[PDB]
Amino acid sequence: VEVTPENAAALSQLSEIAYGVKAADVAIEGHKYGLPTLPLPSELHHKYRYSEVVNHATKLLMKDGKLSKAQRDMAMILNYLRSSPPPKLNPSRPLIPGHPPASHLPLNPVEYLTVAIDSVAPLIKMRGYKGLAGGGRSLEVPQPIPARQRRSTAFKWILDVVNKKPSKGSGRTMFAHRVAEEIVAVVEGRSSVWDKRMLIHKLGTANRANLNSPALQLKGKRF
Amino acid sequence: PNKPIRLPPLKQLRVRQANKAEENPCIAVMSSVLACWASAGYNSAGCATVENALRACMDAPKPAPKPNNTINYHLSRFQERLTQGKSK
Amino acid sequence: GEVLVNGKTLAEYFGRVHDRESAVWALRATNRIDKYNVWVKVEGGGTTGQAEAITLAIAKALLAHEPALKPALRRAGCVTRDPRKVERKKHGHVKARKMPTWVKR
Amino acid sequence: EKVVQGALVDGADVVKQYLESGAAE
RNA sequence: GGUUCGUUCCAUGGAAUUAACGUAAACCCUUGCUUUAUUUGUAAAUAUUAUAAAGCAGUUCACCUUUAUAUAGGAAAUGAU
Ligand SMILES: [K+]
Ligand SMILES: [K+]
Ligand SMILES: [Mg+2]
Ligand SMILES: [Mg+2]
Ligand SMILES: [Mg+2]
Ligand SMILES: [Mg+2]
Repeated sequence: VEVTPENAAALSQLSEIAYGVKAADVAIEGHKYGLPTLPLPSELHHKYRYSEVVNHATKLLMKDGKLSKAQRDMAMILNYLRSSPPPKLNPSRPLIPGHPPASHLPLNPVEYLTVAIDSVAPLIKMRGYKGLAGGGRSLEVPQPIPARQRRSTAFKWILDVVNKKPSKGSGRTMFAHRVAEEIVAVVEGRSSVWDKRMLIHKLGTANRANLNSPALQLKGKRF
Repeated sequence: PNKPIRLPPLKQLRVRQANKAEENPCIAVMSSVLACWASAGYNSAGCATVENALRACMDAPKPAPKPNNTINYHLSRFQERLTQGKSK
Repeated sequence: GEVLVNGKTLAEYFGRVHDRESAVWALRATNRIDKYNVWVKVEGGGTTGQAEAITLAIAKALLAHEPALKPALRRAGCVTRDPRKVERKKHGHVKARKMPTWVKR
Repeated sequence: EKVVQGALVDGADVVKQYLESGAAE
């Protein structure tokens, strides 16, 4: 079954219009090689070409408007995660539900990063009301936070643990590999950020009753 | 039992909050999440569902506000006719 | 699909792959990199400034050949002209908006 | 020629099948 | 009493009708487009960068919602532009 032009597109199911062999009529249809199907995938917008988490985490590495450097660092992080052995999940630190098995993370470094950030990200934030808990003390009350605020707090914890670690080697991969190693320690449950996540969750459970405190509902109603 | 009194002359007859200031529909969901952590623990698996519901809150858009209630306009029309007068 | 920028190739000119993809994003979004040859001539600005300038240039030139692609270039973000510009320096300010240290006492 | 011979490489499907074929332990 | 970025606009008051200033408008730079001009700027050119005179342009249209039926508002990378 030797293929030839007169039967290539017919037997291969490829569109001759897409290849320009038999273009359309521009004077009638307006196009020459077919119209892209709408709506377009989000990744085709030049301002949203990168993943939401990757693009968000990259600009957190940026300093002094050096986005090109932070973009190469994120490329080194995803390259390190792609060459590291599959992680060993810890039952004590259950990752976000619905995540893929550990065997799939290495070849999918973007999900490796996403699963890590979305797993240690807290679910609540502690806001304080000035002078409503007693003798000048504040009334701390938990509140939920959107995704961008959850990922931002998580990845900033990771960078805080990274900057405090000592130097290991030389070259252009120092900071990149040092961050990637912390991303792996998070998925394996042996990282230090898990303590900061549980520490803020305790404050939420220890103050879940302040949502209806008498002070928060008697500001100026005791004339 | 007596009947409602006839209000005395007021400067203005109106309700403070015309539209019901409904509460954030997810502050109740968070309380459920905080309730599981107190009974089942933080890193437990039972609370794995409520957490997904909490994450579903902020990913959804905020419902738009309702049009203003015209109650105060009609209260101001019938003030003098419904009360003992209007204070100056 | 040959692209030249000021005589130099696309890789010999932009030393940042992010800028290369943005310069020919219109052709990429519509999947027509291999259908046209572009000969760009840019001037002024910087690396990213010129890259985004070529994005709009090729998009307009592309619509001259296939006018039925504007709905697609819309959702790709290659038809809009970004008017953002550096704000001038203002007297009494260290920069466009940065103010000097204010001493209360 | 490749589509007929089934030689057209697609990195997306290559990784998917490898992960679903239990070959990644 | 509503509404608006706004003493903005609408309605209304057993007292109001108007003026000035601020506000607003307009102006300068900037954005898209039209016409004019082509050296000392422009690779070429059937004129497209730049240069600079004048003019036009938006919350305009579409969609959705809309009180007292009087004055409107919302949606924001997947309506147009
Ligand atoms: K500057
Ligand atoms: K001009
Ligand atoms: Mg270097
Ligand atoms: Mg009046
Ligand atoms: Mg003014
Ligand atoms: Mg000359």
